[PDB]
Formats: sequence, C-alpha cells, structure tokens
Amino acid sequence: FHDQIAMLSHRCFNTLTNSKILAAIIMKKDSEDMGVVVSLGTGNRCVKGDSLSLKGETVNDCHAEIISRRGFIRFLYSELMKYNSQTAKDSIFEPAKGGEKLQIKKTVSFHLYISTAPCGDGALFDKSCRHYPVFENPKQGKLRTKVENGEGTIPVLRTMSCSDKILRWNVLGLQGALLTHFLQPIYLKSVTLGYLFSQGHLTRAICCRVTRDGSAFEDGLRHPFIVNHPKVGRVSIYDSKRQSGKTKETSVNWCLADGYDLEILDGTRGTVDGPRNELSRVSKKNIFLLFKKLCSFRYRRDLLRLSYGEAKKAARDYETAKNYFKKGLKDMGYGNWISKPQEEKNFYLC
Amino acid sequence: AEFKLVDQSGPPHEPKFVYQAKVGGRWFPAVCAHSKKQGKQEAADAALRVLIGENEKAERMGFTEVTPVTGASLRRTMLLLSTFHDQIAMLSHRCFNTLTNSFQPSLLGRKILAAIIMKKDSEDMGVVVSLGTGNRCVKGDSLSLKGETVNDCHAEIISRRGFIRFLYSELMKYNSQTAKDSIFEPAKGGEKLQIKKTVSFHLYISTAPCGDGALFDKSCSDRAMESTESRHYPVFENPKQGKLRTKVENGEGTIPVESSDIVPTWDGIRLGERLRTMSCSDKILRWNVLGLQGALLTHFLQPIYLKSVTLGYLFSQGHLTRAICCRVTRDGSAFEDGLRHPFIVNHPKVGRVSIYDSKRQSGKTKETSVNWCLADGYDLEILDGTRGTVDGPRNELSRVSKKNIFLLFKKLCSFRYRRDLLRLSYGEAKKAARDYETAKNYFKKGLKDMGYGNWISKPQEEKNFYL
RNA sequence: GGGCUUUCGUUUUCCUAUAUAGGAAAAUGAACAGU
Ligand SMILES: O=P(O)(O)O[C@H]1[C@H](OP(=O)(O)O)[C@H](OP(=O)(O)O)[C@H](OP(=O)(O)O)[C@@H](OP(=O)(O)O)[C@H]1OP(=O)(O)O
Ligand SMILES: O=P(O)(O)O[C@H]1[C@H](OP(=O)(O)O)[C@H](OP(=O)(O)O)[C@H](OP(=O)(O)O)[C@@H](OP(=O)(O)O)[C@H]1OP(=O)(O)O
Ligand SMILES: [Zn+2]
Ligand SMILES: [Zn+2]
Ligand SMILES: [Zn+2]
Ligand SMILES: [Zn+2]
Repeated sequence: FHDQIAMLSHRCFNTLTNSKILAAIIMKKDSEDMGVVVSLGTGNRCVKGDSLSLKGETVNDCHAEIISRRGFIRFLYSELMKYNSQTAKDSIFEPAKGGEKLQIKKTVSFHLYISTAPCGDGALFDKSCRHYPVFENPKQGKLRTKVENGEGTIPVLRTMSCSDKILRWNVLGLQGALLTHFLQPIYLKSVTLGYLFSQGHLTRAICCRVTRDGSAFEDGLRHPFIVNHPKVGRVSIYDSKRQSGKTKETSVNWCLADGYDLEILDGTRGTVDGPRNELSRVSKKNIFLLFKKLCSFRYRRDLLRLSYGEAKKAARDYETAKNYFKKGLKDMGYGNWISKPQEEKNFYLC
Repeated sequence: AEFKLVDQSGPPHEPKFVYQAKVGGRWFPAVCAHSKKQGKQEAADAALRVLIGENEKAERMGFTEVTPVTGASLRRTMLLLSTFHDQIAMLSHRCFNTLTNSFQPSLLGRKILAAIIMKKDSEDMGVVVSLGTGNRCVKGDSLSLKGETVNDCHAEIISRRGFIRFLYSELMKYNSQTAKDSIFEPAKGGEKLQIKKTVSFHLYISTAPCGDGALFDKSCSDRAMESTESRHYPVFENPKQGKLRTKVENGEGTIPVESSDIVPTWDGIRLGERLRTMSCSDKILRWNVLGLQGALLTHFLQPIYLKSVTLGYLFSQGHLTRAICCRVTRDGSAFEDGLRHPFIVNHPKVGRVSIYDSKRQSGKTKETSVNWCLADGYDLEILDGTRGTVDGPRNELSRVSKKNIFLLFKKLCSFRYRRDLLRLSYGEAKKAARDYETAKNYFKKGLKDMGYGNWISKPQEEKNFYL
C-alpha cells in the first residue's frame, strides 16, 4: 500500500521538476482510486533568530513535513473556495451535525509520506532495536527542539521537532486553528516513511506517547478532537548506502491548486529565492488573506474584524483542546512546550 | 569497473557462469567459472593480463567523498603520496610478533602499530603494557545509544584504552599487604593513590599521528640525533599550522574544524550528516595536558603522564613537538599557571627510530583492529574498525567499549567501598570528578580563545548512555 | 572481504509399491535477508 504512495509522490515531484528529502500529502477519494498527490514539499533547514519576523512574512520552519502541511492548508482553502450548493455532491465536504460547520466526507481520506524519519523522537534507536509502542527507557518520549545549523534536535525562538508537531497534528487535527471556524478536525489515515523506520519509536513518537499511562488522557479530550492512531508503514525496498551527499538549503513547495508553478525558498531565512526577496505564498500573510477572503465569501463579517491572534483565539474549542494537550504533555514529564510571543501573531492585514 | 554476468547455465548443483570485465569503454576476455566469486576473479585476471601495462582500467570512480583543503592542499597531498628509541620499537614489534606468531593469515596486511611501555627503574629492560592497531573509525550509522561501540580504531587510541584496562587491573590487585610491590603509592592524605616516582611510561607509534603531526612530506625526514637536551624546538611557519582537525566519515585527508557550525546531534547524524572524529594528534595533546587515565580513574589516581614518544616513520621534530605539547605554549606561559596541580602540561622526549622500514605501501589498508592488554596474557581482541564491534557474525561486545569500562568502574567502586559513586550514571560519574572536568573545560577554552578552533564532541545522547 | 541463520539440485543408504516412480538421513554447488 505504501509503495503506491511513495511512487506517486516521486512521480509527481519528478514531473513537476522536469522543466532528496521530500514529503507529500496524498488524498485518496476511494479505496479503488489510486490517489493523487495534493501537497508537496522539500527542505531540511530552519530559520534562526535573525530571520524571525514580527509581521510574519517568513516561514519559521522550512522542513518538508511542515511545508507540505502548509501547502495542504492552502489546498483546503482552495477547495472551500470551490464549494457551493450546485457542486456540493461533487465536492469532498458534507454538512456536519448542527449545520454550523462543514466536515470531510467519510470516503475521502488523507495520507502522508516522508522520505526520511522526522527529527526528534522518530530516529532514537540503534541496530539492536494495533500500535506497539516502546517505552523501555526513562529518557524516551521527551520533547526535542530543532537546533540551528543542522537537521538534528536536542532535548529541552526555539522550534519543536517534526515528531512533536506530527503528534500535535495527530491530536488537534491537520486543518489548524483558522480552518476550525469552517471545518471539523482532519486526521491522517496513514504515515509512510522511506528511510529510518522503527515501528516502536515512530508509533511512540507520533501517536502513542500520550497513551503510556492508560486512557486517562482521551476521556478529558472534548469532542470532536480525538487521539488519532494512524496506520504506520514503510517502503518495501530501500537504497542501502545512506546518502551523505551535501544538500542545498532550497525548499520547494506546491499545492494541487497551483498547476505548474513551484515556489523556491531558502531555509536559512525563509523567503522566495530572488534578489527582490518576494513574500512566500505559504507565509502567514497569505494564509490570513486567504482566510479573510473565505470569511468575506461566507458572509461571516464577525471574523473579519479579528486580527490573526484574535481570530486564532476565537476558536474556543480548538484552543481549549490545545491547552489541554499541552498540559497533558507537561504532566507526564515531557517538558514545557514553547510558544512564540503573541506580538508575532498580533498583526493586522493591510 | 564492471563485472558483467554474461551467462548463467547448468543445473543448480553444478552451474557454469560466464563473466566479462569492463572498464569505461574497454571490454576484456570472457571467462567460464564455477562460482560467481571465481567468475569475477578470472575476469579480473584476464583483464589484468591484457592491460597490466595499459592501465586504462585503473582510473574510474572512487566511492567516499574527498577534500584535503587547508590551503592549495592538493599539491601538498600529491607530494605526500609520492630511552634509546630502537629498544622501544624492537620491544613493541617483538611483542606483536609473539602474540600473532601463529594466528590467522588475515593479519599479514599493512597496519599501524602503537604500544605503551613501562619502565620500573633505570636498568629495567622494558615490558609492553598495551597494544593497539587499526586505521579506521566508525560511521555515523553505526553509533550506539548504550555505549556498545568504539568510536575510533586508530592504533594509539586502542593502545590507550588497553592502558586504561591495565590500570584498572593493577588497581584491583592493590591492597595493604602488597603496597610496596605495586606501582602505586599513597599520595598526600591517602585519599587517592599516585604512581611511583621510579615508574615511567613511554609510547611508540609506527607512523606519525594523524592531524597536526603529518603536514610534511616524507622527504622532510630529519636524521636521528641523540641530543642530551630535552628542550623542544617547535616551528610556527604558517598560521594554518596549529589548527585542530577531525577525521570525517567517508572522506579522505584530515580537515580542520572549519566555520562549519553543524552541531553534532544523534538524530541529525542518523539522518545523514557527516561524522567528524578528532585526529590522533589532538587526542595525544589532550593526554599530555590532562592525563592518560581518563576522567573516571581520576577519582582514585592522580593524572598519569607520558615521558617519551617514538615514531617509526614521518618524524619531524619541529612539527611533532608543536603537535603534541608545544602548541599550547606558543603565546607565553600564561596558560600553564591557569591549570591547577595535579594537572600540568607534559613535554615528553620526542624520538625517531634509527632507520625507517622503507617498505611503506600506500594502498590496501584493511579495517581490522587488534587489542591486547597485560592482564589478558595471550588473549587478543580483533575488531572490525568500520562498525566498532568485535569482528564476527555475532558482533559481540568489545572489551574496550564504554560499557565494559563502566563495568570495571563499578567493580572497583564496590571493592574500594565507594558506595556514593555506585549509584551514578556514566555521564554523572564522569561529571562527579570536579577537578578533571574543570581542567578539561579550561583546556578547551584555552584552545578556543588562543585561536585553533573548537573541540568537536559526540552527541550528548551518545556520551551519557543507559545502564 | 569474511562469517552464523528457504529453496533448486547428486550419489549412496532405508522404506513403499511395481528394473521404475514416490517418501526419508547425510553432505555436496548458486541465490537469499536478520546480525
Ligand atoms: O508553521 P507550523 O510549524 O506548521 O506551526 C505554526 C506555529 O509553529 P512554528 O512557529 O514553529 O512555525 C505555531 O506554533 P508556535 O511556535 O507559534 O507556538 C502553531 O501553533 P500556534 O500558532 O497556536 O502557536 C501553529 O498554529 P496552529 O495551532 O493553527 O496549527 C502554526 O501557526 P501558524 O500556521 O499561524 O503560523
Ligand atoms: O577516542 P577516545 O580515546 O576513546 O576518547 C573518548 C571519547 O572520544 P570519541 O569522540 O572518540 O568517542 C570522548 O571524546 P569526545 O566524544 O568528547 O569528543 C572523551 O570523552 P569526554 O570528552 O567526555 O571526556 C574521552 O573521555 P576521557 O578523557 O575520560 O578518556 C573518551 O571517552 P570514553 O573513555 O568514554 O571512551
Ligand atoms: Zn525535521
Ligand atoms: Zn499510536
Ligand atoms: Zn591517525
Ligand atoms: Zn613540547
């Protein structure tokens, strides 16, 4: 099953780059349907403190998985743009309970593919080493933050590892805070790894780290948020020799609604590669514009007056679930999750 | 090069294979053979007979990444490619030959040999107390999270590890009755032992130590002089000399610690960055400034220092002296007063064997490593230097690994009624010794401030392991 | 490079039945993946 996902992602990337560390998100309409790559990203770098922007014109994590999630968010915004009464049947969204929000249809699902393991708790194992998590040591399961000048992470202006962010996705959904105003949380059906695949430490890292001490965490999670446990798999055949070849710090991102226009960023700073220093299309400003256009189209003038921070905090359910998940992580002995100062998100669109 | 399986035929119990060697665009005689291995051997053989002289076949594709760059270093590399010390060398090589007199023929390849010799008094002939070989290191993939691998296999490093094992055994043998016969004596206050003033240690390396001790052609070989004076003569011809340097993984040469701010991390190295192990010359400098006993042993002993270094090839006084001990004294003696007794710099007598053995082949350097300690008797440990484990299908634990050293430390702490140390982890136990940690941190800070770079340390998840 | 851990396929031997096919022990030659 994962071989088709990997080959689809590789073929899509090769076709788009005809004119590596590569992640993609793939939406499969039905089981018989092969599936289509919907979001694509590459990169291995993260910005430093000097590239941090208060107004949010720089992406603070050019890693492959994060940028693929950003592309998927843009794609979801596009699909919400395309939704109407006439095209309701042919779309992937259906009315949810209460009629206040839309929701993803049951048949359509999403899957994730990463060429290598996420940084953090996903590659803490040696050659010696239903979900089957592994908790043989006290140090296992701790949060780790990305280090500058490298792909690695160190245990706890600091950006959590890819594994911790995948856990946050598996608990609070993929759509983020803003799309909660118009959607129910969406969870990955499967996670596929190309290299550095351990069953015990990947399932512990992404889903099961909050189920070590029993089911005392799920009961306190208000609906519809759930502790998703996506199916975890690996590609059948793999290149033997680990690849140590030097890797450029350019990051390529693409979404299904962009046709054949890739965007290139440099992870050291987080802007489009060019002398003019163009604003990235996966930046906070573009996402806020896209949401404010969705809100204008949906006649929800209430959310227009709210800034990025106010609109993000407007989703009471999502923010409560986020705070509860953070507190549950801090309780079990994993260290405090770091959040950037609110002045970064306190920007008003011009 | 390519070995093409032209054809396979015959029944499974007696197949016939037909192989052909190809180099670039030149094809060679096709051969019949009984096994694939012998197919390749005979194909190669035929190609060689055709072109031992043409050499067309020889040029294509080396596998690991390359870069000897210090400054215009390519010409330098091409030029490079093209007590009475003799007693130390004879003792070391006789001990090696006696140990491996009738073992497997796999130890007939080229090797680098290092040994540590102890002399109990003036008329002592000399006895080998350690032995190590090898020329390789581990990869970034083969690291371990519980200390089951050796991060290096250079001859001097394995020799020092064997010396550590010998020190542990000799501390085991010590007691109140046999204090006189033991090499140790009580220090001021009796808290920690110390080495007897009549006992000395010497180190012999079959070649020059990698790093700052080998940036000169073999044609720069100074002649052996029995100079009575012990005063060194370092030479600082260029700023580039004195820089620290690491043996990078899958790379050739010995490259300085650059403006490469890549922070060594466990998952980062696993994901595919380059693993940099420090050169042997830097390690020998660290021994001369801190001691050969490491950090754990300093609980029960004062630092143990060396007295002489004997090299069997590529000796240059002005280079080696700066490589091992003089590079920390270039800018005055202000570094010496910063260090705290019993930690002090050591200036061992440098020496060269009377005549080098001219047969020093450059290619065909295998990866096998050999270890031997005094307590072991006739038992030698053979390791595969690429993986850092015992060479064999079972890849069992190496007796010089961090885990076995920790086990010996626990045994000695139990024997010496040191209950407080018995409940600490490896990293905390090393950090328990305040004096050694302070001296090491000060020495690294002095190296960085004075202008030779920054020391490269393994990921914290690898030094502080789980037991 | 080495090295432990399903086959294909030889003889001998044992058995079934009618020299024959089948089953079985042994080793014999290549591939093979965990270390
Ligand atoms: O860009 P992402 O990595 O996908 O996540 C960012 C951001 O994380 P980074 O700053 O590391 O990029 C926020 O985490 P913080 O570091 O700011 O704490 C996080 O959550 P918050 O915005 O609530 O802090 C999230 O937001 P969401 O919960 O909607 O997934 C999202 O923020 P943006 O998409 O607005 O940049
Ligand atoms: O090569 P070795 O002679 O075995 O030195 C190793 C190790 O070096 P490796 O990098 O090759 O593993 C450590 O060096 P770093 O990792 O820090 O670069 C260092 O450990 P410390 O710096 O923490 O002291 C040292 O320690 P010591 O001076 O006590 O001998 C010792 O470590 P082990 O004895 O545990 O092997
Ligand atoms: Zn990452
Ligand atoms: Zn799980
Ligand atoms: Zn060396
Ligand atoms: Zn000196």
